[PDB]
Amino acid sequence: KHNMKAFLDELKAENIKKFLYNFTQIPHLAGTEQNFQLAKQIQSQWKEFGLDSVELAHYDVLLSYPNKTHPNYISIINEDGNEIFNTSLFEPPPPGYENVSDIVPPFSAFSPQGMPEGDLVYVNYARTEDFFKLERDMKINCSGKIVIARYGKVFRGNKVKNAQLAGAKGVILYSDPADYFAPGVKSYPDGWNLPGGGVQRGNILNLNGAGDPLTPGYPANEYAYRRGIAEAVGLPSIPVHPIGYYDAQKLLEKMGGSAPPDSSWRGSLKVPYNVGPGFTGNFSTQKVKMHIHSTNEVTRIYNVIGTLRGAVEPDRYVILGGHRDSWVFGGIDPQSGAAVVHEIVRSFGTLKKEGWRPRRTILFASWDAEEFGLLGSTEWAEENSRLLQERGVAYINADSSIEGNYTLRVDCTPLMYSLVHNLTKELKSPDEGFEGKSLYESWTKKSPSPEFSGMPRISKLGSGNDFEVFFQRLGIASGRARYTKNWETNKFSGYPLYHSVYETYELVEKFYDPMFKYHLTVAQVRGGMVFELANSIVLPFDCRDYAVVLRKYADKIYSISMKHPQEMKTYSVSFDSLFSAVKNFTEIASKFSERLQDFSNPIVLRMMNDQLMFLERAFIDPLGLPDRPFYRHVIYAPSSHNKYAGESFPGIYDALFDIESKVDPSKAWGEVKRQIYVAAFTVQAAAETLSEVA
Amino acid sequence: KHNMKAFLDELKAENIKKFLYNFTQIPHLAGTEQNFQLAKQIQSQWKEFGLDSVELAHYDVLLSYPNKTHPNYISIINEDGNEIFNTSLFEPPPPGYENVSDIVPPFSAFSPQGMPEGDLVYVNYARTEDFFKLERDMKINCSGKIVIARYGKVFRGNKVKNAQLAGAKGVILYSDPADYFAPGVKSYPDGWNLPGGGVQRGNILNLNGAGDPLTPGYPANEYAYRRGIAEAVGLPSIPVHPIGYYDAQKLLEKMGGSAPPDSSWRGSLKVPYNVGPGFTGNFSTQKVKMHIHSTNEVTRIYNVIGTLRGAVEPDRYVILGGHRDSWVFGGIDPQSGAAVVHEIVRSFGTLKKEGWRPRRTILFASWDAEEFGLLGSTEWAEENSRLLQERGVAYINADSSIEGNYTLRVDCTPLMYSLVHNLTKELKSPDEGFEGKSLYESWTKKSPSPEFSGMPRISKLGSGNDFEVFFQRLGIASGRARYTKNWETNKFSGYPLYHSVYETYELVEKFYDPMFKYHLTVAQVRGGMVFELANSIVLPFDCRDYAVVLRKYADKIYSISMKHPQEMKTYSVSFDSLFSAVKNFTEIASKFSERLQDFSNPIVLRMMNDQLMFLERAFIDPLGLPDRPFYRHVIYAPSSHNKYAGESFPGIYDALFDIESKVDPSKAWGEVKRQIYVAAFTVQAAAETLSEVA
Ligand SMILES: *[C@@H]1O[C@H](CO)[C@@H](O[C@@H]2O[C@H](CO)[C@@H](O[C@@H]3O[C@H](CO)[C@@H](O)[C@H](O[C@H]4O[C@H](CO)[C@@H](O)[C@H](O)[C@@H]4O)[C@@H]3O)[C@H](O)[C@H]2NC(C)=O)[C@H](O)[C@H]1NC(C)=O
Ligand SMILES: *[C@@H]1O[C@H](CO)[C@@H](O[C@@H]2O[C@H](CO)[C@@H](O[C@@H]3O[C@H](CO)[C@@H](O)[C@H](O[C@H]4O[C@H](CO)[C@@H](O)[C@H](O)[C@@H]4O)[C@@H]3O)[C@H](O)[C@H]2NC(C)=O)[C@H](O)[C@H]1NC(C)=O
Ligand SMILES: *[C@@H]1O[C@H](CO)[C@@H](O[C@@H]2O[C@H](CO)[C@@H](O[C@@H]3O[C@H](CO)[C@@H](O)[C@H](O)[C@@H]3O)[C@H](O)[C@H]2NC(C)=O)[C@H](O)[C@H]1NC(C)=O
Ligand SMILES: *[C@@H]1O[C@H](CO)[C@@H](O[C@@H]2O[C@H](CO)[C@@H](O[C@@H]3O[C@H](CO)[C@@H](O)[C@H](O)[C@@H]3O)[C@H](O)[C@H]2NC(C)=O)[C@H](O)[C@H]1NC(C)=O
Ligand SMILES: N[C@@H](CCC(=O)N[C@@H](COP(=O)(O)N[C@@H](CCC(=O)O)C(=O)O)C(=O)O)C(=O)O
Ligand SMILES: N[C@@H](CCC(=O)N[C@@H](COP(=O)(O)N[C@@H](CCC(=O)O)C(=O)O)C(=O)O)C(=O)O
Ligand SMILES: *[C@@H]1O[C@H](CO)[C@@H](O[C@@H]2O[C@H](CO)[C@@H](O)[C@H](O)[C@H]2NC(C)=O)[C@H](O)[C@H]1NC(C)=O
Ligand SMILES: *[C@@H]1O[C@H](CO)[C@@H](O[C@@H]2O[C@H](CO)[C@@H](O)[C@H](O)[C@H]2NC(C)=O)[C@H](O)[C@H]1NC(C)=O
Ligand SMILES: *[C@@H]1O[C@H](CO)[C@@H](O[C@@H]2O[C@H](CO)[C@@H](O)[C@H](O)[C@H]2NC(C)=O)[C@H](O)[C@H]1NC(C)=O
Ligand SMILES: *[C@@H]1O[C@H](CO)[C@@H](O[C@@H]2O[C@H](CO)[C@@H](O)[C@H](O)[C@H]2NC(C)=O)[C@H](O)[C@H]1NC(C)=O
Ligand SMILES: *[C@@H]1O[C@H](CO)[C@@H](O[C@@H]2O[C@H](CO)[C@@H](O)[C@H](O)[C@H]2NC(C)=O)[C@H](O)[C@H]1NC(C)=O
Ligand SMILES: *[C@@H]1O[C@H](CO)[C@@H](O[C@@H]2O[C@H](CO)[C@@H](O)[C@H](O)[C@H]2NC(C)=O)[C@H](O)[C@H]1NC(C)=O
Ligand SMILES: *[C@@H]1O[C@H](CO)[C@@H](O)[C@H](O)[C@H]1NC(C)=O
Ligand SMILES: *[C@@H]1O[C@H](CO)[C@@H](O)[C@H](O)[C@H]1NC(C)=O
Ligand SMILES: *[C@@H]1O[C@H](CO)[C@@H](O)[C@H](O)[C@H]1NC(C)=O
Ligand SMILES: *[C@@H]1O[C@H](CO)[C@@H](O)[C@H](O)[C@H]1NC(C)=O
Ligand SMILES: [Ca+2]
Ligand SMILES: [Ca+2]
Ligand SMILES: [Cl-]
Ligand SMILES: [Cl-]
Ligand SMILES: [Zn+2]
Ligand SMILES: [Zn+2]
Ligand SMILES: [Zn+2]
Ligand SMILES: [Zn+2]
Repeated sequence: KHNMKAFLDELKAENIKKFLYNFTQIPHLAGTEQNFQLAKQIQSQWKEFGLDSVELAHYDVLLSYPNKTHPNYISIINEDGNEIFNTSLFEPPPPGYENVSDIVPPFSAFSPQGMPEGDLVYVNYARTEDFFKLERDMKINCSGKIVIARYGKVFRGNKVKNAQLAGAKGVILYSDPADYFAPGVKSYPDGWNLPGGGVQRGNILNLNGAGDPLTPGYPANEYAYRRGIAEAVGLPSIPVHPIGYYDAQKLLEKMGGSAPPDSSWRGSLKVPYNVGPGFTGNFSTQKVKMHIHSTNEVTRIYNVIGTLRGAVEPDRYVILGGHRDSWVFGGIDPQSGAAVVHEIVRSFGTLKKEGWRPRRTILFASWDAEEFGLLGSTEWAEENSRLLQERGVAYINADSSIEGNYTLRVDCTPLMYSLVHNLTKELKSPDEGFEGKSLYESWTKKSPSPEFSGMPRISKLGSGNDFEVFFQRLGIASGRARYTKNWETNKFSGYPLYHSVYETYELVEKFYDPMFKYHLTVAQVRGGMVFELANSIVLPFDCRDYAVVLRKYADKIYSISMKHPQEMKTYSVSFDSLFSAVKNFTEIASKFSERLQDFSNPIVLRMMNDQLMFLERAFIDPLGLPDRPFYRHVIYAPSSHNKYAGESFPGIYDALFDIESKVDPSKAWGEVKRQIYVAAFTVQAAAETLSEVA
Repeated sequence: KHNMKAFLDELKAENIKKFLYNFTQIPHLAGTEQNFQLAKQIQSQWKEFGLDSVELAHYDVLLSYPNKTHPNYISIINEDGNEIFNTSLFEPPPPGYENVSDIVPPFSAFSPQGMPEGDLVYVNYARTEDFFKLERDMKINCSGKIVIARYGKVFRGNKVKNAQLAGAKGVILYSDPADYFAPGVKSYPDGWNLPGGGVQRGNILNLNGAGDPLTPGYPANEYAYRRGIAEAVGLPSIPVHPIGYYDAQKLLEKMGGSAPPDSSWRGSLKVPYNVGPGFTGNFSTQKVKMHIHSTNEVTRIYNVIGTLRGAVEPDRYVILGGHRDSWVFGGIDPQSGAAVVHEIVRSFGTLKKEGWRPRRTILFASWDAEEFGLLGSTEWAEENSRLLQERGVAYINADSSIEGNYTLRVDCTPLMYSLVHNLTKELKSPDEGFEGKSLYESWTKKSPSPEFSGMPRISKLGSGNDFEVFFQRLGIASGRARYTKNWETNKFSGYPLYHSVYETYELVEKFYDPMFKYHLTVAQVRGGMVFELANSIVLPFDCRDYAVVLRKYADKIYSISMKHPQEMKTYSVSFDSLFSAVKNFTEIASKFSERLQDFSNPIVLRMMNDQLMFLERAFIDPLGLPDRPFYRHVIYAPSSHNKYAGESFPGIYDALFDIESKVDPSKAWGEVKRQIYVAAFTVQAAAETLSEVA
């Protein structure tokens, strides 16, 4: 039989291992020859594996690279202008890789050039609330200062935006052992902790879903018109550079000015964590000087696009996509995910060679330039938006398969909750002490839902990965799954080696998943989800699960507004319409579910599958969210304070955020009411797509 | 048999006559009780006629009305401030209607209030080129002047925009007998010409597709958040009032300053048509004073929405819509169209009662507040945009069935050219001297295509009617047809009584269509088009017709750019990508047509019908056109200079328009190139929706 069980049994841990090894022997930085060579390899193998068609789709996008002959670094400089301390020019390479070429040195992609000098201010995680605390409570002014911030908690792009708006003239990012060094584990190569010389690479853009900075709206093809750099989307206006904790220590140890406001501001280094500005007493005339010479350059990138044509509905697309470009070796990010995709394609291809085809078309994608701002997936979606809008059933992401070895983590649209619960009940738990138990059981035990007993936690989608254009811009039901750490122990990284040279095949094989069983489990979840989305006669979406969460999010946003009862009275701010729309959605969804259970008629079916498919689509507002035209989903957007986190009813949330500080409360509360209207309308309009069609 | 012939034979001229009489005995001004009563009547009759469901959909939108107790008028005022001449407070009512209540006096809907005084400047038709001629060639400055303009040539809203941007402080619109009085025909009631006391009502908004001024983007429902008036879309900033030619004569006869620049500026009144500013010699101290006291008020409007559920594809909608509100009696505009819709519904209903149903769902609409800016159709489409976007096959408009008695006029998407040619070959010509000949023959003889021998003229869609939201905003294939005048004789109105109290049932019955045969022919064309769109197994769209016109429009825009060869060389402006995209569209469309001819498989069919349906949709850009976010179709938009006319490749056209006057040619030519890119991309993307889907 050709069924999901045949698909799943064909997946092998040993294949995933072989592929991960294959993909991580040299760096595959976006826009480099080696990543083009890997693209061509993946293309050839996917064809070998049996896909109907496998093409490269290329774009010429803005990327950023250090200058090979004019290295970036930071100094402490004395009154005479002698540089008395310099940060490192590279991470000491790991054992056996000390002769590997083309390791990009740590840098912040898209930093402008500059050599600003000044006094340091320490800003904790550089979150919105850290700057509130500095400026409002401590009366510390960041204007004209170089800010130093620890990585963690939020997307580093948001940190840089926040520092810019505080008037900083430069930003230094560092990894604090409080956040990147787990107690009682050794530094790489002897354990999975970040060494003092390790540094986290990463882009610092604020694209808000735009894709390539030069071509928002349109693919960056051969004849594209490009914005000038001064009009580019999302570029930071001040120099930024990342360093490890050995170097950070040397920068922080001399810090003077105000004490940290409380212990949530202290990391684990042996320094006071003084906020500054500037150094204590004897060193008060010393400054910090940055030297950034990176350049932005339009560079060719290559996605691999594989197609397995559907037997019955070839014009319905289920997409499995994840990126292939890495900062250095990408042992976890992304190749632990890409090796899984490779095995999934191989398995589907084995069935295809035996005469099977899925009901709907499956598209497989190896995205490029994800690390520079989701550029590959976003340009390809801009190119193909009309096909995706009208034909796209679902998008399943496939970045890092592991960030820990503790339990499953899934983030997806509510439309896939039921699919995920059912599939995980049919898979074996890989966990020690759950042998012979289902993945659902182990997951639910380790990561219980906060709302319901006997259910597992499933989170909303945030962003900072390649599902962003499919979900937040285009409104295609999207999901992701991976193995993760125990977030109950502490909220620190389950992979501190993230974006460092130490993130290697050996890291994975020695410390995370020596038997590749977590990778195999993740291949079964991602692969199984794609199998069911592509093969189930009725799309495996339960619209009733959206109704339950919509009520949750409405209760939540209402409770935020209710902190301001006087203003709600004064400006007649009512959530009645939103609750009414949510009630209607619940009633209509329930009736639709009954018809879906109760109808041999392929037009009714397809009509009903179209209503299922276009339901996520109905939450798209073509006017987008305020000043974020590429975030169009009215229920979910990336948090304006942290691109990685999702926010529910983002339009209302942002209108309410910090509202007591607005200088014109009438105007601010007007805008709250406007967003309530937009949300109520969109929920009601989505509900009505599920009514009888005539 | 239940076939198109049974549908068509059931339509009766005598029924259309009875319905027109019924709909035109009292005024049906938008937002008034009488128009609500007519809505309820139409709703009841449509149910009687056999529709499955007939509902009112209501909205609360900004409308505008004169003040009943503080009438609008214009004066000539002397040095002492004595008003020595006053324009009329009402049109003398026609025979037998001298006791009819609630005739709205002539006014310009949405004029602000004011009583500006000043010197007159005569600006011809107040077109873009008329203001160029005044300001650039004649050196006449309109700033602080009251402008007087003759109606004709362009939408009156554009005139007012142009006058505002010239710095006018008020606008007087008048009907010149050159444009509204055909030689050798008598004035109403003795012929169809405009009498000296007749006045053209009409809104003067510049909505650019927004719909209700207060709620752009969202339907104006019960909980809608409204903009404040100062942020409303499209309202004029200076007072405007319309007058007849008796009054115009009194205002123009004293005009001094410069002679008219040439004879294209002279109308037919016995006056010099001096441009001004101000009066000659003896009257140089006299001024013109406007008194406008109209008020804008949020008012309830009602669309009637009738549904005839499809037997096989109930989730595919073919819409027949036209408005019901009129300025006064609406003898032509809109009731000559609405009586036709009524008979069409009656006919479809007769078949339904005998057991027939169309394959796809047919929606019938009686739109309200069309005359105040397409408000009814636009709010309903904003409410239902997700259903329309994913399910809308075609929209057929049904305003005025006649504007002349000479030949057919059709404006539609190229996707319907073939349908229109085939249908009109199967209909009988109503024309004297073509008895026993087809409508195609008489039409093609009287209105030959400029490009092809033996084909009739079919024009592109402009705007200024209810298809605008369906076509230019949402991208649903749209068309319209009516009987028209001989545009070869002269380009003057074929109905000069437009929007005047004289536009009555008797006007139609006595002077246009005493046998109602032109109305019947138009019912057969509109009804037949709806029948075929709703019943043909394969959607009756020929994508190859789009390829032919795209090449025409590309040649055209290229020839406009080529007037500037030096700049094209300097800025490297190439149309290569646009022609390449048009070539690709032609090749792909041709291959698609072959498959469409060459495939018992309902999924292939429906897949192919979806490709046909979504083809018009593929020309939508979700970012819209520059500063016109509700005009999203990249091939067609209403002309920025004349809402009634369509413009092809509007984005490129507007970037090129008057480019030699731009102060920064580098920037202007950059923007031309950007629009070329957007157009090439969109054409290629549309083409790719017709490729094999996997
Ligand atoms: C959830 O679904 C329900 C349908 O079950 C839907 O209920 C609808 O609510 C609207 C808005 O409140 C109702 O609108 C009314 O319609 C009648 C005509 O049917 C009008 O006469 C009403 O207007 C009068 O009263 C107003 C309110 O006091 C006055 O402001 C106004 O000036 C008039 O005096 C009013 O417009 C509508 O009839 C129901 N539809 C039903 C019951 O079928 C509800 O809107 C949905 N929720 C959302 C958010 O869409
Ligand atoms: C109409 O359809 C045709 C398909 O029949 C389509 O042709 C495509 O044109 C593009 C853009 O010109 C071609 O792009 C090339 O692709 C190759 C790889 O296949 C690249 O090596 C090329 O880049 C090199 O050369 C460039 C041009 O001189 C340099 O600028 C560049 O730096 C590189 O050196 C180039 O990107 C594409 O291969 C064809 N596809 C085919 C033939 O299948 C055409 O684009 C369509 N028209 C529109 C408007 O879309
Ligand atoms: C996840 O698994 C659950 C449990 O199997 C699925 O729900 C079950 O779905 C079936 C098939 O539609 C339902 O059966 C129906 O029962 C009614 C009679 O009560 C009948 O009208 C139908 O003909 C049909 O037999 C079953 O009730 C339902 N069980 C529940 C809700 O407890 C669920 O659909 C799966 N989720 C997916 C596939 O996304
Ligand atoms: C308008 O009318 C014309 C003329 O009838 C329609 O074109 C005709 O459409 C038919 C049906 O598809 C074509 O027949 C096909 O012929 C080929 C063999 O050459 C064969 O492969 C098919 O099985 C089928 O019999 C016919 O060729 C075609 N005639 C033309 C183009 O001259 C046209 O489709 C109508 N337009 C509409 C309905 O929008
Ligand atoms: N362990 C790390 C975080 C690891 C993580 O959560 N990564 C994100 C982001 O993955 P990514 O690195 O592939 N995405 C890029 C680019 C994101 C963007 O530009 O939107 C990034 O975040 O730099 C994810 O897995 O989705 C830490 O604690 O700092
Ligand atoms: N005979 C007239 C023109 C008659 C005409 O072309 N009317 C247009 C506009 O029809 P309408 O009057 O129903 N549309 C309204 C509202 C249009 C708008 O607000 O976009 C208007 O033009 O005032 C059409 O039939 O589409 C004349 O020469 O001035
Ligand atoms: C990763 O695996 C691929 C596929 O087996 C290897 O590429 C092949 O290398 C052999 C021997 O050099 C060639 O003959 C083949 O033509 C290659 N095939 C393809 C499809 O490219 C590649 O060498 C492996 N890389 C590493 C680092 O082990
Ligand atoms: C990277 O830095 C190098 C080396 O400092 C730059 O090369 C210099 O550029 C100037 C003119 O711009 C020349 O006069 C120098 O002689 C060059 N120096 C050397 C050592 O080659 C180079 O411009 C930078 N590269 C990029 C891409 O910006
Ligand atoms: C940090 O790096 C800088 C730059 O390489 C060093 O300063 C340079 O030292 C050389 C050799 O002594 C001088 O000729 C250059 O003029 C200096 N450059 C600058 C920009 O000052 C500095 O010595 C290093 N400091 C430490 C402690 O290693
Ligand atoms: C237009 O026609 C309608 C429909 O026949 C007339 O309305 C009807 O009037 C009769 C007699 O007054 C009533 O008993 C019916 O209840 C009405 N029917 C409906 C559906 O409204 C209307 O009177 C006619 N109007 C004019 C001006 O002739
Ligand atoms: C229309 O005009 C009337 C009549 O001139 C306005 O009514 C007057 O309003 C003022 C205060 O605004 C009163 O003190 C006067 O006594 C009213 N005069 C009369 C004769 O009633 C009225 O405001 C206007 N209507 C609208 C809707 O604007
Ligand atoms: C034009 O209309 C105005 C306004 O009605 C007339 O001027 C008014 O005349 C009355 C009665 O004589 C005066 O008491 C008012 O004060 C005047 N109003 C204004 C605004 O001036 C005027 O007589 C009319 N002119 C003609 C030629 O009919
Ligand atoms: C911060 O610093 C600069 C002085 O260099 C000043 O212009 C700016 O307004 C200051 N802001 C506050 C809030 O003190
Ligand atoms: C793997 O699992 C063990 C057992 O809980 C744990 O102690 C170890 O830290 C895990 N490895 C990683 C990288 O999390
Ligand atoms: C037109 O008139 C006013 C003078 O009242 C002036 O301010 C404006 O700039 C003038 N424009 C031109 C082009 O002369
Ligand atoms: C009706 O047709 C006749 C014959 O051409 C023409 O003379 C007359 O002007 C037409 N009526 C109208 C209103 O156009
Ligand atoms: Ca782009
Ligand atoms: Ca609206
Ligand atoms: Cl992922
Ligand atoms: Cl029409
Ligand atoms: Zn990464
Ligand atoms: Zn990644
Ligand atoms: Zn009209
Ligand atoms: Zn009309």
